[PDB]
Amino acid sequence: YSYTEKKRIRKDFGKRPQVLDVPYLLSIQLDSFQKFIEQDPEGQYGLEAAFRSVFPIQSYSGNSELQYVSYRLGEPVFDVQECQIRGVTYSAPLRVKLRLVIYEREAPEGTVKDIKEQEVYMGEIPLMTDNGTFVINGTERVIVSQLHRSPGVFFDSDKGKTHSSGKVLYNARIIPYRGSWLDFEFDPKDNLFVRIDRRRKLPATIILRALNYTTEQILDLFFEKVIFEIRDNKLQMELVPERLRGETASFDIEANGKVYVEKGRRITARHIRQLEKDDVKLIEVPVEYIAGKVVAKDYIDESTGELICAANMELSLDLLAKLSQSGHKRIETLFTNDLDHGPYISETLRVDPTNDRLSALVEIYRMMRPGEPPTREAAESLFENLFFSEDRYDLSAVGRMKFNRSLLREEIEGSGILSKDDIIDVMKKLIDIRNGKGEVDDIDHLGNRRIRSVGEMAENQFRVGLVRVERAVKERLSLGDLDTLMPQDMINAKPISAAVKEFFGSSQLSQFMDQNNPLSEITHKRRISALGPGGLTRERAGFEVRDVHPTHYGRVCPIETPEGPNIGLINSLSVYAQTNEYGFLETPYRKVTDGVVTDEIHYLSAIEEGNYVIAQANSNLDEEGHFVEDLVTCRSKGESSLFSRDQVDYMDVSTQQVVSVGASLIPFLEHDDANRALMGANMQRQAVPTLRADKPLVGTGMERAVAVDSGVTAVAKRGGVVQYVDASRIVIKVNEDEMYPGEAGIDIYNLTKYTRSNQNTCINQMPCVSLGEPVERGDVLADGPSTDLGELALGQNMRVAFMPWNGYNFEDSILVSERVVQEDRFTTIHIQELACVSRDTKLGPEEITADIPNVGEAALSKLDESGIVYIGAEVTGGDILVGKVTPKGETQLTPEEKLLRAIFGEKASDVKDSSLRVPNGVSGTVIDVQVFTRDGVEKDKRALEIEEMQLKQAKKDLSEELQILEAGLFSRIRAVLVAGGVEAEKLDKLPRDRWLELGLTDEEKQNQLEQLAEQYDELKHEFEKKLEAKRRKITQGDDLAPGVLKIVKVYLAVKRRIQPGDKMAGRHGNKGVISKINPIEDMPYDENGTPVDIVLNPLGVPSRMNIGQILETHLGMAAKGIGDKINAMLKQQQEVAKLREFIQRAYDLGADVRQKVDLSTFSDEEVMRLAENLRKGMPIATPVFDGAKEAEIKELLKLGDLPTSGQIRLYDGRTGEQFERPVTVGYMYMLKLNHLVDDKMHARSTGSYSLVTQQPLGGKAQFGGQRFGEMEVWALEAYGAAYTLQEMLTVKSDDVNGRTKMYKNIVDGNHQMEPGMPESFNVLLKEIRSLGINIELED
Amino acid sequence: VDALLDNGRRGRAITGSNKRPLKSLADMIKGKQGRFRQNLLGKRVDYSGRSVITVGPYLRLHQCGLPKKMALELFKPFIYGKLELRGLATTIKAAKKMVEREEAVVWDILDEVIREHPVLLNRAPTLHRLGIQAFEPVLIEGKAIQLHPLVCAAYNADFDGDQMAVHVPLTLEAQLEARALMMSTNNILSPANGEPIIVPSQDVVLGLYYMTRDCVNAKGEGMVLTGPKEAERLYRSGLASLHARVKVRITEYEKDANGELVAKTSLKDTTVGRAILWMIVPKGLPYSIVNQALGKKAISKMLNTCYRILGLKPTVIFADQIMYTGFAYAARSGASVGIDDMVIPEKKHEIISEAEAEVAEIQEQFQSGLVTAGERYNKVIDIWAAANDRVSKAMMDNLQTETVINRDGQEEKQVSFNSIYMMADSGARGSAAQIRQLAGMRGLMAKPDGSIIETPITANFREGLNVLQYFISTHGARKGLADTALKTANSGYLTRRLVDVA
Amino acid sequence: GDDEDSHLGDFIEDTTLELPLDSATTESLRAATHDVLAGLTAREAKVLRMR
Amino acid sequence: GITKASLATESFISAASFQETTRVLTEAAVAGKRDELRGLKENVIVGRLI
RNA sequence: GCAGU
Ligand SMILES: [Mg+2]
Repeated sequence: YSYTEKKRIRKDFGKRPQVLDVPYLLSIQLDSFQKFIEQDPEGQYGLEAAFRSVFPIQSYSGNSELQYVSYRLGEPVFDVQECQIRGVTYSAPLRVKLRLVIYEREAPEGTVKDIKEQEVYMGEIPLMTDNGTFVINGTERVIVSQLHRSPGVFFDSDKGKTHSSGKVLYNARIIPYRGSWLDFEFDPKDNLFVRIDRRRKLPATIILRALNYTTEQILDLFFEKVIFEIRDNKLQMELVPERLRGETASFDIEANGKVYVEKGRRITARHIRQLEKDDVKLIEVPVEYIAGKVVAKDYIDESTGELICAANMELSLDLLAKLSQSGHKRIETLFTNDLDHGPYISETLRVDPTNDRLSALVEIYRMMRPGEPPTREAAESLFENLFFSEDRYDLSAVGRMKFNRSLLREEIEGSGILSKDDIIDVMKKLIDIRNGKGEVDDIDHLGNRRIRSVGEMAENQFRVGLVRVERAVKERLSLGDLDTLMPQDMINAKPISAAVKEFFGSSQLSQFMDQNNPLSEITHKRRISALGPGGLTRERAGFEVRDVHPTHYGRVCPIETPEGPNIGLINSLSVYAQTNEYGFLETPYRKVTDGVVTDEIHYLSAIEEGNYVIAQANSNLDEEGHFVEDLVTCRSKGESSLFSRDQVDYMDVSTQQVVSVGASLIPFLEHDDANRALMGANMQRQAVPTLRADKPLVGTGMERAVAVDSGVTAVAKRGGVVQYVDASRIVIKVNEDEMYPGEAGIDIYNLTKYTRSNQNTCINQMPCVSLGEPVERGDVLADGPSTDLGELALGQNMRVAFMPWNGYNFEDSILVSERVVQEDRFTTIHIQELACVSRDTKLGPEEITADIPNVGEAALSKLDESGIVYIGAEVTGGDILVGKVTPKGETQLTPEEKLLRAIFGEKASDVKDSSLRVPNGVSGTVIDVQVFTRDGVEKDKRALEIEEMQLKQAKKDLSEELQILEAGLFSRIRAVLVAGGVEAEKLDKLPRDRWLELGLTDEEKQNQLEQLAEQYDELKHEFEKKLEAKRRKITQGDDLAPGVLKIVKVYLAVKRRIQPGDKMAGRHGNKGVISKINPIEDMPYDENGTPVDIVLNPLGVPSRMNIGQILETHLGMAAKGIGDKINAMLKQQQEVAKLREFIQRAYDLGADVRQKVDLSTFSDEEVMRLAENLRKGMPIATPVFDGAKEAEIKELLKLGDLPTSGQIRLYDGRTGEQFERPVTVGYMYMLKLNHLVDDKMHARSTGSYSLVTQQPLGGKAQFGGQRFGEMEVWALEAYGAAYTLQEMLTVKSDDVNGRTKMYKNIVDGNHQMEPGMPESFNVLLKEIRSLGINIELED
Repeated sequence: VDALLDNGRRGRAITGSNKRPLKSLADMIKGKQGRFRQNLLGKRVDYSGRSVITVGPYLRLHQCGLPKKMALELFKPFIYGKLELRGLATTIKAAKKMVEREEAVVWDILDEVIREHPVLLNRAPTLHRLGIQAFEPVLIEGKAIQLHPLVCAAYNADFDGDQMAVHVPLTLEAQLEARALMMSTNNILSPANGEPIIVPSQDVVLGLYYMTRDCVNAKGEGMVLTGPKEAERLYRSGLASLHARVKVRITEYEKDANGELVAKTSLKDTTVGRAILWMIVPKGLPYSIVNQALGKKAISKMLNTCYRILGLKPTVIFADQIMYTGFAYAARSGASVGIDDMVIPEKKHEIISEAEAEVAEIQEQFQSGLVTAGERYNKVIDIWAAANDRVSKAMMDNLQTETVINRDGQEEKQVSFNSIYMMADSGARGSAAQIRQLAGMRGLMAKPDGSIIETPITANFREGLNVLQYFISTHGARKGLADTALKTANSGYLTRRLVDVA
Repeated sequence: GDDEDSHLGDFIEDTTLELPLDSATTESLRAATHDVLAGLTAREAKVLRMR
Repeated sequence: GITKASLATESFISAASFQETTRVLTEAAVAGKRDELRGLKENVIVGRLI
């Protein structure tokens, strides 16, 4: 079966056999950054592509060149953990091998004079840890992926949003990856207009004249010509028949045969069929047929050299009789059939003022740089650098692909710059769409919208840095010292490092990691964000980008999204969702070849998802594969309908394909409303890890995937046997099958003990395996925070009853019994670092000392002689943690305290107490103290003590891992030596250091002895190489901020118990604040006396229709009911046959469930270990949308001898009398969310005030003051509370002379105010007067 | 100079050293972050705290629960002055140290200084003037405020994480306005419409509805009682159920034309629970005010009648007593939502099969060209909405009267005691629009643009919604959520414009 | 932290101000000194008020 | 409208406080206006009894 | 920026 998952097997109620296992959930981040940093030979991705994009850098003249050979990534100076402790970025140095090639002065082809190649250093790039996070200035950050608009061309419209006339106005838009936007559009009178960078619009033919097209070439491109070969007969007209489609023929058509349609009729396609079947191509038209027709060619008089008719000029009868004198047989004319063809280009050329290339370039220049006089070689360089220069415009590979795919070209690859035919084809497709021959694009289709991830954004910022360097190198190669300099005298690392640094630290998408539980991390890494640089802004994003498109099915979760202002802008990647090679989300589907649903899987993106018919995952099918129903529900084009079995092309790969990893953990998701499911998926990510992790009795089976794919747990890399288990480490003796030759064969796993998360929780790894037991590859070795035997345990299985209890659960409140506080269920450890920074003031240095002025001697009891607290010291609020004093001067005390000094003689001290104290309300244990001392500052006794502790710990850990590895190497040597020439009773006496030089006869295994001895010697060498480095990193100085002398960081560990106010929740959106902690004897209780742990409200179920929280309860009653039977069989010490029988009955139960747990193969010891793990309730798995039916829940309730209705009779704890109706009692999985009332409660009487305005400061960190804002002032104005309002304005915020008087009056027993003018009004009168305006106060 | 006065008014804004535009003099005084709106019309305020709210159903209408550790900071100068005055501290420095150490005497002082001292409780957004109400604090030991249940509807406050700010009125005028103008006992009518806003709600309404209903063959039916006290005796002794139809001697007073209360004693055909509830009804009200199953509107009408007839001082007592007795008899009810409470009508599958057959015949009428896709779409929509209304009517007809029970052997139907129906019919929580999605079908859903999809969700939440039905429902769920999140910034702006005009 | 409604300017307190507890301490010390110098001979009490 | 009537009050403190501070303040300056603190906002701005 | 109401 397994070994870690037959300790305790979760009974699966899933019924559809899974075809694709859930992928590695963090492969988005890791695959993206791997594509960024790794070496690319062909130069397509990451750093190699960014170097080849810029290099070789040629000089302005061409005498020297700077080319790029290769790059390398250095070794990071500090480990991940050393970067988290020293508060520095975990990065790697970028060592680029450059080459300066210099020629002679006059060379034939650029023949070289010298080549100077060397390894320049340009910046450090932050490395990504093996869990997808970045350690940047010590904090772990996640660069959230971005859903942005794919580069390409997009045709769209406004649906009569303009001119109030119902005329849809179309617009094409070329969006490059990097470059300038290019818009074409139709105005309400069908004139094509162009815009660049969304500035004011030109006529669209101005850009056609910027290209070298003349007017007749423009009309040749955008039209087809009708030709009048004016024969003897009046205007003998050449004709193709289909031009006659759908118009009111007021002229008759006669050509050697019938008069086809009489004058004054509209003609139909059968008339065109008639004209093409009798084969007439040359007809006779009336004379006025040219009146209105627009000429196509520039008709000139060869007699006089004068153009008698310009192109795009409306031919008339007088002008026709004019040019007919010149002897012109053929008259070309633009064929404009209304409602099939447009005058748009001709009526556009009638508007623009330009008639040649230079005038159009000048008009584009006046559009672009207005008020600057345009010259020829300035305008004709501006236009050529807008769209057609490969360094100022990039329609990238995905942009070129989408561009060619829109215009229906055959190639997917091309150039990154625009061309003549690209712009012509965009205008042509826009005109086609205007003529009804196409349809506008959907801008929020997930095939018009793509994923830009950490490894692409980082490459973009690195390329920005490289071009900031390229400009400087071009400014440097234009000098005359080119014969003495090396390429590292030209490269400033600060541009590159500053670009990469600001992206990784201070971007909108590089976010402080949400580290509450494993789920918070694993769903912050799978985050998609429409916001960010190059995306939307949450204030200007409409209702339509925030919607659930039909193309999010399988690519983006519909449920998991925020609830505030950015909803639908922050999305969560669904479970099986993947990215294309271009960044388009694709999702897997099983091919259905002939009705047999093949287990072959194909990842379809959103554009190719609509060509097919795709069956549901809920579609029934036999073992053969055919759909047993005959009308399968499928998705054809974005709409859903029933199809025959033969039409179906693909099928969903799973039922949790559509929901994210956060919403796939909600059991019975199919019974909750989508609002409540959204709230539950958002509130699971806020649960804090409790002391002892408790698995869900009702889960969905995704617990193990979420707990393993997040790096919170310790997973065995190679299988083996646990050689040594300990709360701080696990030592695994690897199996002989899995160890390489020349290797100790021992894996050591050092566990994270009691460290601070980003959200001040405790992350702490507990060993799961026992000593000597066998482990496999992939088995969870040590739990993490919120992890129970490798499953994801975000909360505790509290026994709930749904009944109203005396109003204490009114309006979503939670009644909690005292046995939840007794049993320490939702007690959570929280770790806070507090920093005491001894700085260098200008009056002198602040010192960390224990002789603090005017403080008690009992307050300094917990400080050591160096002024710092002891480790293990139980501190409460106000206690001094780090004793510090700042030197002060210029006292200038008032005469009364001067006399007070004269009488008693206590002379004031020159120093001020600035020590670090525990914040009020916080009470915990000091668990760590770090002292960072600036180099040159002498270390106090505590810093030297901490350093000797660190050196002893480093030396002891390195020596212990060397002892472990060398013991494994010697065990392997002993195993090899007894494989042939066995000295097993001679080798036990020979000491271990003598076994290397023991020559064995060399059949083959002497090569093994060579490699093991070499491994041992290099292990001994590496131990010293690591120990000296650890010693020099410990005893070295710290690179602190300038001005600070030392920093003492005290790590408090608080234990927050549950209390009224703490927000608790379930997985189904049923949040609630604890309103009372009720005694055990006050709770309702069943006929056996078991009281109820938590009493929830029935009224919170039916209106917000989260029925899942009922079924989870009814099934959690069933699960625990199984456990309460196994526990009973474990108390009577029943034989293992009866336990095996009952556990097999509990695992066999269900209607054609997909799992088979056969306990016939379990040994009796494995059955007993399983039954001991199941005595607290059998964990049940209800997968999302194929989970447990209500009939199966009732069958499980019958198995555990429970009432199948899920409802028992309770009795009141206080009065002992039975509640009149049966109450729903069961086991709901409750979560303690991170909104704790300890961190919410805050109050001030007075305190620090603001600087410019004298109002109180902001928040509970700055001691607060509540904003009595504008709506509350209207509330006090709606009552007649004029004095309450006045004292809220004057003597509580701003009346500086008035609030001190108010305090002294409240103290002297006189509740009276003397309000003056608020200081903000004086600030306002002084700020209006600093404008040229005289505002006054009259009297 | 023009960038100093108004940056960005003429052309390009000057940006310095962060590539962010410099804040000019005109930007200091204008906008949502200018002096006028951010520092002069509303401002941060001393003597103000904030915490999470919890129920505290034991309170009277004028009381809040204030944490001792919040009230010790909000009232610090009051405690300093009372320590100086009572001789317990020789100085204000000594009193400060005593409050800092939290001696046992500063808690007695703190009980003294808050005695008749109101505090204002405020839940932002303060949409109307009942979003700030005064309360007398009762010192509790928690860290969360205990907000009386009856005022929650005024604040729009549920206890799912809401926080509220507490402000201390310092002066005698401020205390007397908190007591006379803003106290929650003065605020029992709404200023928008004259209707009660201190009004019972989900648990209270459900308790009073369960108590005031009648059952057909209930325990203790038919006896004759000497009054409400004997009815309470029988119920507490377990000699009669709260719904037993019974005959109670009721004395009721009516305000005569002169203005005093004249009595009348009559045997009323009642139930035991209405007799019990009569004990809390003040005197000038008639017996017809409780002799009915009391839903939310009947209770609101009870309170409005008491306010018009008797006045404010009897009405606050009646409101607190109504809350206590509703909570009590909802606790005794054991009213619980199970999964069998959502009874699906057994006609749902055949109604849905009939509608599927009908849309198949309209589909073959479309395949045979008799109807265009527009009228086909409309007819399929109407014969799905007819099926939805049929399923809802069959569900509610099954759900409202499933209680058939025996009176002297003869079966007899009565109103259902189903918990889902008892909550909906009370008006406690929910309407038939949600019961229809629990036990009926949840019908036609719309696309993101508003065009309703031609095939409905033929499932409910008691059964499952499959992957496609659930995705189709998320279409409209997120639209509702985005409109909720984006129309508060429009209604607040309308309210602001109206306030500044009027 | 890219939070527009907040700025660096409204976390900076005015340190030059005097705490109203210290204002009350100063006025109480004035009162106490005035009484305990009223408990003396006017000559020497004025010598102390004058010195 | 409620905006065009809020901005057209005879009290420039209320109108400048409402919105379009710049237009209101320039109109009030070149008009040499006077505001007698008669409504509620002008007495909340200056810290008086309403 | 990210959450809570
Ligand atoms: Mg709330």
